[PDB]
Amino acid sequence: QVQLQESGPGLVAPSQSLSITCTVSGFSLTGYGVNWVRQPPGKGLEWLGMIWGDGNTDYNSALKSRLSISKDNSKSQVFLKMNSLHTDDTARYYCARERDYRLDYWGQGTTLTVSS
Amino acid sequence: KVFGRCELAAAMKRHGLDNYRGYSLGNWVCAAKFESNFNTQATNRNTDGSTDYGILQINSRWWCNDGRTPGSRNLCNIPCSALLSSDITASVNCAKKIVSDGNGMNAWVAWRNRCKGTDVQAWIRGCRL
Amino acid sequence: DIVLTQSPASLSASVGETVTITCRASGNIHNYLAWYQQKQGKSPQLLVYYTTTLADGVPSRFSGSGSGTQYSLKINSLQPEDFGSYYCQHFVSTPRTFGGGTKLEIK
Repeated sequence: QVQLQESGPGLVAPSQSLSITCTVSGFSLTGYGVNWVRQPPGKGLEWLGMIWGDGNTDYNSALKSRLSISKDNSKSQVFLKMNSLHTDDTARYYCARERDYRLDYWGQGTTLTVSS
Repeated sequence: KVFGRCELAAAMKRHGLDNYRGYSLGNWVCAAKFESNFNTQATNRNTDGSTDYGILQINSRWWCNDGRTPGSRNLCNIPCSALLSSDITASVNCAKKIVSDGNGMNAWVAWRNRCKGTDVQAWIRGCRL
Repeated sequence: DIVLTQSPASLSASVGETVTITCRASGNIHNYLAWYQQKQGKSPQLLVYYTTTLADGVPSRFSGSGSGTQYSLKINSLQPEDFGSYYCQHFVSTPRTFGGGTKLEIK
């Protein structure tokens, strides 16, 4: 059974650096990419970036300078790291599996709030 | 014959490989690159009396008959020499029989090890089709 | 970046009706477009990929169409479990982007 689960701090200040974990099971990270997507309260979905099966990463144009995605195939975990946190970063963050140009399985997401 | 990536892509699309069994077109072009390097006459002899033929390296023990491989199955019911042509029709028809479901491309080791998980769309971007 | 313009923002319909949601791309996306459905308090679920292919388990009342830059998702004979939000997303190179979404609510 394919499964993805996000884990985050829930609350952070502009001084802290955000770090979210996506733990997967049911498939190998070498054969599939993993995308990161967020959704602000009451808003739509926003694409953040992705890491391919081969380790290559691609990011949202307007957030590339603050984003960093990495993974550990042996631990079946993918990481999303953000810095220079703004209040606009408040949202639910999802990791999702990409299989041949479609996100077929999604995590339940984790809520993140950015304060002063 | 040695195909260019766009030329092979256009041909594979015409033969219905684009999204066949849910596999985007880039997968087929990527598999061809790593299996035969786009060479229609490519041939490779395996440890066993088997031999892989053509652009998609179809095995002579299970899919095509060359009349030399012990215990030939010939599930595609066609001569291996037919797969060594400038026309890929025969090769595609056979490949279509090989990929019976959404996991069928695992039939090609090169695809599983070097294409799956990568941006295979890169192989066809910018091509006219 | 390629931007997706999704419309309408909201739709009010009753069970049994047929609705259409559209997504227009600012550039040719060559059929690399998928649709997702999201229920209140749930994770998005894939409905259609590569413009017209239904994902596993998705009922046939859902159909996708399009080419070039104009794409549509049609829902025939809406059912109670069909209400929620819908989003389109393109997959031509990176970065990928999503449509603004459409809320489908009951009458």
